[PDB]
Amino acid sequence: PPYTFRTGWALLLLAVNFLVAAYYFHIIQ
Amino acid sequence: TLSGKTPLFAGSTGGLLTKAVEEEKYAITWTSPKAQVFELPTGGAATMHEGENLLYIARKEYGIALGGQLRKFKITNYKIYRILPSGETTFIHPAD
Amino acid sequence: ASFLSSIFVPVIGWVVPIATFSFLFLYIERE
Amino acid sequence: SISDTQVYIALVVALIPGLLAWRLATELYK
Amino acid sequence: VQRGSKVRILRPESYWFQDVGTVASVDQSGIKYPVIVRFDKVNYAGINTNNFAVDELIEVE
Amino acid sequence: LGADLTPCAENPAFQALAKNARNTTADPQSGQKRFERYSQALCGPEGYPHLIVDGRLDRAGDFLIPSILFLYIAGWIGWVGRAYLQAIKKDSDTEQKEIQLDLGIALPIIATGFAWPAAAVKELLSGELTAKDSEITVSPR
Amino acid sequence: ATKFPKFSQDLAQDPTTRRIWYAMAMGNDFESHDGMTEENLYQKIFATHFGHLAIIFLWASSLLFHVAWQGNFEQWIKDPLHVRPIAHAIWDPHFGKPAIEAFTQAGANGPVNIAYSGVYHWWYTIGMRTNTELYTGSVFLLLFASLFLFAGWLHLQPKFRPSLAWFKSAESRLNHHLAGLFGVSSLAWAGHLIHVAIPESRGQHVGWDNFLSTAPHPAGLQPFFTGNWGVYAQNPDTAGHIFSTSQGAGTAILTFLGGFHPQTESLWLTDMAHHHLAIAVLFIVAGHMYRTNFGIGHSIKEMMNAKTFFGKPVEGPFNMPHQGIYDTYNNSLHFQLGWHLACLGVVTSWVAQHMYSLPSYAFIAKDYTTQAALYTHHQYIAIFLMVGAFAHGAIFLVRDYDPEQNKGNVLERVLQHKEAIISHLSWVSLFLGFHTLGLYVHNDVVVAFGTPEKQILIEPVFAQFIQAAHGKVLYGLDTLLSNPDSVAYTAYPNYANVWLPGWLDAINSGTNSLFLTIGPGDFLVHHAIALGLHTTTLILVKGALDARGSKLMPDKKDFGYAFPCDGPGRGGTCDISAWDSFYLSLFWALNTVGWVTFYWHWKHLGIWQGNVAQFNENSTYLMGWFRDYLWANSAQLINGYNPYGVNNLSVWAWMFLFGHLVWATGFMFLISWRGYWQELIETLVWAHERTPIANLVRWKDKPVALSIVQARVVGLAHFTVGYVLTYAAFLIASTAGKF
Amino acid sequence: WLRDFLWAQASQVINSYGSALSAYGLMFLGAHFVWAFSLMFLFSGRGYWQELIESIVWAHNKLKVAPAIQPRALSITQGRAVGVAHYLLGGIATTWAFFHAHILSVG
Amino acid sequence: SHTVKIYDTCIGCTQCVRACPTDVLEMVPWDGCKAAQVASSPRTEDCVGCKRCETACPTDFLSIRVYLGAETTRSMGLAY
Ligand code: CLA
Ligand code: CLA
Ligand code: CLA
Ligand code: CLA
Ligand code: CLA
Ligand SMILES: CC1=C(C/C=C(\C)CCC[C@H](C)CCC[C@H](C)CCCC(C)C)C(=O)c2ccccc2C1=O
Ligand SMILES: CC1=C(C/C=C(\C)CCC[C@H](C)CCC[C@H](C)CCCC(C)C)C(=O)c2ccccc2C1=O
Ligand code: SF4
Ligand code: SF4
Repeated sequence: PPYTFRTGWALLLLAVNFLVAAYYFHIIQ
Repeated sequence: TLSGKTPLFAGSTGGLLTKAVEEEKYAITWTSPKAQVFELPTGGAATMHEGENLLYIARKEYGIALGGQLRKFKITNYKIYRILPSGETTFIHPAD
Repeated sequence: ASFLSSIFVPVIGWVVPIATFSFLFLYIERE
Repeated sequence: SISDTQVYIALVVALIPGLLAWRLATELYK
Repeated sequence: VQRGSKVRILRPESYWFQDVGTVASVDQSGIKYPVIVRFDKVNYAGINTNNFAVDELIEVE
Repeated sequence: LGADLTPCAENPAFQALAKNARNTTADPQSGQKRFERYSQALCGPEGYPHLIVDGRLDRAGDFLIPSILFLYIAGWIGWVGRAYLQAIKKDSDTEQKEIQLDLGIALPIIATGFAWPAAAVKELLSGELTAKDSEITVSPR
Repeated sequence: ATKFPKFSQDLAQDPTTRRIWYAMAMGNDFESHDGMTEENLYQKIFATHFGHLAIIFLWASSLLFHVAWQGNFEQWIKDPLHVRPIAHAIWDPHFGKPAIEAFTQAGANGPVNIAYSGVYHWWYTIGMRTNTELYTGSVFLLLFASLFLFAGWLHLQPKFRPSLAWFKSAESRLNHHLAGLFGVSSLAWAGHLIHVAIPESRGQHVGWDNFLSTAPHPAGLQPFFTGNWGVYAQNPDTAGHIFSTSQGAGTAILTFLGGFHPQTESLWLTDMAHHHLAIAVLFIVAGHMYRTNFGIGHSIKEMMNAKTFFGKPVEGPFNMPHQGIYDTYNNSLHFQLGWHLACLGVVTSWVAQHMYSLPSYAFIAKDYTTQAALYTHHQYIAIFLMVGAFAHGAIFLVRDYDPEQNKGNVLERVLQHKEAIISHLSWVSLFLGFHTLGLYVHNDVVVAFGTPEKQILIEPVFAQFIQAAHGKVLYGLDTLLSNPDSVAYTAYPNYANVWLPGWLDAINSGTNSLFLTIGPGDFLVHHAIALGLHTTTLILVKGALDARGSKLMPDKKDFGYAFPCDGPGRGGTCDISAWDSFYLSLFWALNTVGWVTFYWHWKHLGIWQGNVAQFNENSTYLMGWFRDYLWANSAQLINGYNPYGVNNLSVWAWMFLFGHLVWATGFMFLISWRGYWQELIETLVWAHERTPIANLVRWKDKPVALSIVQARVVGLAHFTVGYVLTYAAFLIASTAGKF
Repeated sequence: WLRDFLWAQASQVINSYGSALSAYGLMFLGAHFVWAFSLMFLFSGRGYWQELIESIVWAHNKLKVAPAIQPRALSITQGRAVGVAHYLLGGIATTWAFFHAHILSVG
Repeated sequence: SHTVKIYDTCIGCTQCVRACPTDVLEMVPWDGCKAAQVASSPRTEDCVGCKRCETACPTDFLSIRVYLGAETTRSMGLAY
């Protein structure tokens, strides 16, 4: 099956990985 | 009793120890076809007699390690006893 | 009262192991 | 430092756990 | 099964657990594990044959 | 910038190391041509180029360019070695061909696999890349 | 046929000297004693825990008494920055007269040992000023340790002996220990700081006589009950506060400046007072959560066995099966002991990480050797607590674990995919080691060939950011509390960053260990640390998961935890047991903490001497570690005694050689194994029964060689003791010889 | 023996970077490595390393890179033999690189 | 002494009886296997823990197993 509960939290954590890099790349300030 | 001949060697420092007085002592008898040179598990070479032999050994491990060495002499008659210091001789090898 | 070092250190250096080892040796070798 | 008298009070008070440690270590068995 | 049938092993303590064997001979009455399976890879002892029960195997051919 | 990173072409410490260049190869100006290329890096307070593994496209030559060049090669070392072990499993000996290389089978495997990113996705999407967990030996739990 | 050991009839019927050695290493193992039942187990461990608790108070009382009677605490108050503390005094008869003159130091009459454990800084901070308070607190701990020695005796008597259900009442420990042991004690220490330690910090004596008369605040508990709590944060100790004097003093008792005191370079005592007060409220509220006999609160066994999230059926909490884990934690004692050592092992290193950067003791940032020893001490303590976490976790899987009670849950699903855990742990250990060792050897060859610019130097740009996302201007990243236009800098809806003007003063000064400046030399060592953590974990997890059997040897649970091998068969099985994977890991765990404390020590030898350029150039290649740290610093140490004389470092010069000898002795038990030595002792048994006068005497226990599992203990014991004593003699004297 | 021989005479072997004795500086450190590497074979046993390969053969069985010649750990006698050959190599080569760089400088 | 457990999977190979050097093992008749005999260990007070008997057994996994127990004088292998 398409693992909804697994990929739901992995994409949440990876969105935290991309948010902190936006501070480091000065995209968000 | 046991009533066997003692093989020809000049004595070893292996031999028997204080356990042979205190806890137990084993003894292996075999009837040899002829006189020839074999090895002692105590260490060194010896010379068996013709007819019934006897070797007072320290442990049961020695007599079955020796009996495998006697098997290549066409000697499959070896019988180990367990000689307790109270004089109690127990036939242990073989089971029958 | 720094003289108590002269009376506690040799007791713990000498008398304490002699009293302990001679008790334990006679206790482990006790049928 | 502390006085010479106060060291002996500390030694006599230290016999109270020294007695109780001998009672606990022998109530826990031999 | 029969002499030449690929089977699988479900005995957990065995070395070839969940591996493909080849039945070499099946006995008739005794032992309780009457199936000789000639494996293709060797265990740590170096051998590649063993005895297995009738219900122990999974036929894959 | 960067940080604690002035460019190497602006550092007096890097230009002091420029005046005492040691020649790498027997090329007599190999000590000098080394430092005209290191002038674009970022040398700190010591005069040594500090690399940037960030992903910045002005510092892509440090780690972004050699990572693509490595992963094409080292995956191809392991892709060829995977396709050869698939081939010799379906043979009569299967252990002679491991120590004593079947060179007539090995050389078609070596020359083929340079398009392994075009290959290794096709085994993935078809599921032939992996094996079933009901077909691999496992330890008693 | 003796009656020793009492706890085993199988050991007491051993004619050899194996009887003696296995009594020692099975004595405190209460679970393998003869006839030990379940409720008798807990009742004996609980009273034993009063025995170890009372050793701690008797230990801490000798720290107070040997300082009050033999140290120079009252002479250390006058000038803590140059007066060198004293631990205890030497009475050694074997001394020569130049070795009494060398240890007569720190202004003393006889030979004294300079204290490098920093307990003068902790006692001076918390208010103690004269030698009588040290003696009074010493005598109090004699009575307070005897109050636990009596308590352990009392709770072994038959109607005072607790039942089995009292021990397995886990929801009632969590309410009492969180609210009372954690929360009230944090509340009580906040009461000690505000009533005593903060007024002692202002030249104002508050003792047992006048603490009921004097108030900590001239407002005096009226702003507490009325809700005007901002009165407690009035005029603080200013930036000209000379410590323990009235100059620049304040009236505030709960303040929130953040950062450091300007003279002592420690945390403000008013900051610690609002800290342990706020910790106390968060824990008393946390201790009113679980269900006890009052019919209210959460129930952990119902939280595990829950299967329904607001009507939606799930597998458990986080849709993960946690059923049976309550009957797995609570029924087993090795699951608890293996767990809480991991909890205590995390915080022990976490203590050490936050005490060099955030000093909390007066004048401890300038007494260098006391600070270099406290980091390395609690790091090695954190090492054993983490190795024993996996060790006692793996005794659980052999002995206590039941797969039927634990069927289908999350701890069962780890044992299914355990070959995927060990494989990806084996990957990262090899992926780091092949490329971290590769870059040191690359930098070694490149510097050796006279062209050091060809080094592969990587700035740690992902930890450059965090130090600039905490407020360091020195790199110029300009984000997140270093960007003064940030939402995080201003706290946009409420603007309540009270801590932040005092935090940014501390982090932007180059005169402390707060967020040290990092460079390319620090890149390689943190990836060398990550090599050591993933590899030590590899050995411990694989020994935990394969503890119940595998392909080479199934049913390893039938042989217990520590057994030598299974013979030379199947290729041999040397070091196969789950104990043997404890054993291999403590070489790595001592190694990794070497790396984290060689790197700690040499970065601070540049800060303390003003030479930061020596570390940043030379810590990229492994000769600069070997030359500029190991070779160059051991010149003060090794000249502790030479044919010209001695000095005060001659113990540490002697202990350094002593450590090299205990370390090397432990190789003999590990390279050479047993069967060489049993064939050697059988020649000494011969030549004692033949010697004519000396065979009047004879052994009672037959001499046999040390067993296989035993001289891996004894081999690791000489290895670990020599590893500790060698570095601890190098850490002290290379720092206490240079200052 | 530690101060005036091992410490004092090694000041020519570790200070030899950027000069012609650089290889003896690299063989001094490089032989300290191989000596320390040998202890992995001497201290540990065979039966640990066979268990570890079983978890690496699994990840090699999963992606179908299973070798036909099965991996085994080194035998008990060989693990001792590897551990003494790497021991004697790194211990002598330490001294080889220490005697040369000291005596090619003061001679 | 030690403990010698013999499971029901062996085939009567007589390789374990011909390898135990203190002669602990012996064959008894047993109608199960093809060779119609199973190994038996009636003299386990003589066993020295050698594990020669586990090395010589063919069957996977081993039908014979030696559990190392309390070590008396006969199982330590002491001539003194
Ligand atoms: C465990 C704690 C501890 C330790 C390691 C030390 C260590 C030392 N003390 Mg000290 N001492 C302590 C507590 C301690 N003290 C306490 C609480 C008191 C107050 C009674 C004293 C009173 C004292 C005096 C008066 C003198 C010393 C001296 C000494 C030194 C020599 C050893 C000796 O003679 O012991 C002396 C021991 C005693 C007087 C009684 C011991 C008291 C403690 C409570 C017993 C602890 C036993 C321990 C817990 C048992 C566990 C053993 C362990 C291996 C499992 C040495 C520096 C001598 C010294 O300084 O020489 C230069 C000296 O003259 N000590
Ligand atoms: C056919 C080649 C091949 C392939 C595709 C793989 C693939 C894999 N190995 Mg493996 N391995 C191999 C050979 C191979 N291995 C050999 C020969 C050894 C013995 C040295 C190992 C030892 C090994 C260990 C110890 C580990 C892996 C791991 C892994 C996995 C992650 C990749 C990695 O860490 O590389 C690891 C690579 C090495 C350790 C060195 C590579 C070996 C040589 C240099 C390459 C082989 C090339 C081959 C001989 C060419 C033959 C060509 C043919 C036409 C003749 C992956 C499943 C890891 C794992 O389980 O992760 C999940 C892991 O921990 N392997
Ligand atoms: C409010 C009541 C209360 C209190 C105060 C305690 C207190 C305690 N119980 Mg307890 N208990 C209670 C109720 C209570 N219990 C109830 C109701 C039950 C039955 C359900 C139990 C059942 C029970 C058992 C079965 C056991 C205990 C044990 C203990 C002791 C824990 C070990 C210890 O001293 O750690 C002290 C820990 C702290 C003071 C907190 C440390 C916090 C972290 C680790 C460090 C933080 C410090 C910080 C960093 C600063 C330090 C720096 C400074 C030192 C310089 C401790 C004395 C154990 C014991 O040893 O028995 C004697 C034990 O075996 N209890
Ligand atoms: C508070 C923590 C704690 C507790 C309660 C226990 C409790 C226990 N552990 Mg555990 N353990 C711990 C921490 C703890 N451990 C840590 C931190 C580690 C990692 C190092 C381990 C590793 C470990 C292993 C590997 C094993 C245990 C075992 C045991 C059990 C029996 C202990 C025994 O036989 O003692 C006997 C005590 C000794 C043999 C002491 C000898 C070692 C001493 C300390 C050497 C000291 C050297 C010397 C004095 C230095 C002198 C210096 C001088 C020369 C200058 C018992 C349940 C054993 C077991 O079977 O569990 C059921 C077992 O196999 N534990
Ligand atoms: C320039 C010098 C240099 C050298 C000498 C090495 C040498 C080595 N590297 Mg390394 N590496 C380098 C630069 C270098 N690296 C750089 C610049 C990068 C960044 C891209 C990496 C990234 C890298 C990875 C990610 C891995 C290695 C591994 C290895 C070892 C085996 C490589 C191989 O081909 O095995 C033969 C190949 C196989 C047996 C199978 C192929 C496995 C390859 C390496 C992975 C590719 C698969 C896939 C496309 C990517 C996986 C995901 C990944 C992004 C995480 C070997 C010691 C491997 C290792 O440590 O294994 C233990 C490994 O996994 N290296
Ligand atoms: C030396 C050695 C022996 C022989 C050593 C023996 C039998 C003991 C030697 C020490 C004697 C008994 C004196 C002990 C004195 C200690 C220095 C301190 C003892 C005090 C504690 C026990 C409290 C082995 O039997 C052995 C077996 C397996 C692997 C390695 C070895 C091994 O290395
Ligand atoms: C590492 C180690 C192993 C495992 C080590 C092994 C299996 C040796 C593997 C090392 C070599 C380098 C692997 C070579 C594999 C291929 C033949 C080479 C592939 C690359 C080619 C181009 C050569 C043991 O089995 C062992 C046993 C007993 C005591 C200590 C140890 C021990 O330390
Ligand atoms: S235990 Fe082994 S040797 Fe004995 S009969 Fe069975 S298979 Fe043969
Ligand atoms: S213990 Fe093992 S090797 Fe020794 S006699 Fe018994 S079966 Fe044979």
